[PDB]
Amino acid sequence: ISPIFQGGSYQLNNKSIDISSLLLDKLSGESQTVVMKFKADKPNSLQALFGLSNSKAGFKNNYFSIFMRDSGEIGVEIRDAQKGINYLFSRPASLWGKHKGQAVENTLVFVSDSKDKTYTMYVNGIEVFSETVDTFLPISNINGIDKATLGAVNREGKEHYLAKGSIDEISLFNKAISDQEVSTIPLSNPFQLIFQSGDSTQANYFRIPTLYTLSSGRVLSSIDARYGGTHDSKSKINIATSYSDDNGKTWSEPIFAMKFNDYEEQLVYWPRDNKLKNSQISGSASFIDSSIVEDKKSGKTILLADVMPAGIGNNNANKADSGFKEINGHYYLKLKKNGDNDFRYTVRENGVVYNETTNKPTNYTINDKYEVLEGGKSLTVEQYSVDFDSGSLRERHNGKQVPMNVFYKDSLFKVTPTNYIAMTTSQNRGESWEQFKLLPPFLGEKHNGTYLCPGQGLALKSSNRLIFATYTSGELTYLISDDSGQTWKKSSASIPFKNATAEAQMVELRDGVIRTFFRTTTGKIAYMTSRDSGETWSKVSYIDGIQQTSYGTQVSAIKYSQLIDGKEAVILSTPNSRSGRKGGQLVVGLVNKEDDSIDWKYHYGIDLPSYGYAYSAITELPNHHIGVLFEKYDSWSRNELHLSNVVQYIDLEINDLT
Repeated sequence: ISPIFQGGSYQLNNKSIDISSLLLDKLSGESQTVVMKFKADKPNSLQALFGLSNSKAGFKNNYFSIFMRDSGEIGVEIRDAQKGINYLFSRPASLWGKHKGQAVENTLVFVSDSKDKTYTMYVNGIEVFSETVDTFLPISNINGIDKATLGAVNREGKEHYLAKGSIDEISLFNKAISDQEVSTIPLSNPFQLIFQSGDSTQANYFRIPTLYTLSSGRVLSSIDARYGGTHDSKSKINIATSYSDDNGKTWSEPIFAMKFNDYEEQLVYWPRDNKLKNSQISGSASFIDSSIVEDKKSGKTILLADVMPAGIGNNNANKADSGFKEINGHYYLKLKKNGDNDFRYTVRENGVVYNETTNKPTNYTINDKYEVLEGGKSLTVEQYSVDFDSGSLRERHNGKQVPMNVFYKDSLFKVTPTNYIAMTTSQNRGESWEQFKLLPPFLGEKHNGTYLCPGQGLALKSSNRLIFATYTSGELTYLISDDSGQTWKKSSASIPFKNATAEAQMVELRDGVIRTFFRTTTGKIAYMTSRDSGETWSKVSYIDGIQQTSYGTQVSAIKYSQLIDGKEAVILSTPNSRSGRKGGQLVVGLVNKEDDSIDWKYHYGIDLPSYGYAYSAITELPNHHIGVLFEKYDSWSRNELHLSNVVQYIDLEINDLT
């Protein structure tokens, strides 16, 4: 179909543009599509890009609009007072503002489909909403429409929602164009997607990105594939990975690094309304918060993540139990059998389930997948699926049998309901992953697992030492392995915070000198230093010059391989805002060789101060560019839950930052 209207290079400077003569008599039929390429790097708080309205006195509620907010939210209003219809559809965090010093051309496609009674919005090739209604209102059939407007809506002769921005191209069609046709519209995106809705994971949500450049030049990414909306555990969440062999230009179809199968892998549109948005999958085991490192000795890639048994998360995990029993200097996973009111069993060498009351072994064994065997035969459980067909969340058996796992709700033998850390390895740089193993407890029998710091582990340059940061109440607990992750020890470092979410990432400033940057509850990023390869740790200092909220946000950090201004450089990635998870920046610091102090000299704004930026991953690509994979939304805001395709990847050069 040809457009009935096409126009371009409109400048919106707080003054609307009338296109009524050009457009209104071209409108026909009850289905329409609007395609609009626009820039808005200095938006007003609330502004309309396009309006169709009845401008006459007494008809102020008869209009259609496409609007945005300076938070990056996009939406439409479709209103007719005589028909008794007032629709408002929107989604937060749907826009880009600037990239590399230049306003981004956003490509918006809005489809108004009378036959399917559905309104669908795409921005930058991402479907941000699709809503079906019982009573359809064609945007062309609003009673008394007499104005078509760019950069405002004319209501009763006055300009409402005045815009600052530009519309480089706008087209309208008297047809609801198909999803196929939409996908052929050229985009001008500053970002790409690695993980996305409808991919191999079948998770509709993604959180907690990581990146790591392997010695072969392959760039590996891990992520939480989150199924029950964006909620932290308790939920259903798997850990997925993808890699790039061309410096981040293209990425492999994702595979799982860690997965559970007690619940179906379902792509679900999680409700965003206030009544149901806290709906949470409550019977599923999950993984959460992954971290990756490469081992020089074995050549293996190592991935760690937290593990949550069925229905467990931070909120309800037993704080005073590691889930292990010490039996002469060795720790064994405890198990509770169906019917018991105590944990009367342990898992021993070769997976033999032992009875503790009698110190007898049983006829049960645990395989390498943590699955229950009886007499060597696989036991099974029935899988669950979730649905909202009743109008609220239901989790119901689905007729499919899967192997019985000790982390499952329905298992004959069940682990302690607390958090664990697991490890898996890959011998083919992310093409496949081994079955995970649990790490032992590090803080004793009666302390829950520490929490893994997401992102990267650290492989020291001059040895085979591997370090993963974790945190718990009152300290960072570094996990150290010198034998390819076969065995681990802890190195504890006190921090002046009780129950902080002290997410920490490390850089090696020089040989054996590690600086750890971490989240706090003070509004400043903190740091500490080791000069003995992680054995001992300095007191805590704070960075002034970067602001975080009271609750804080993960910070990612790398040591750049090249000198900047003749100095060694560290790059940090974090929101810079005392108010919310927004105003993303890369901050380049130069190391003072005399004392290892860091002068934070350059700040690069990843997008507008008001646009969302939360957890992030950064890596130096093999070509010395910087790859950034990040949550482009406010992941703390209870208004921005359950958004799809907000974890996004960009490529930057040092020259862009400085």
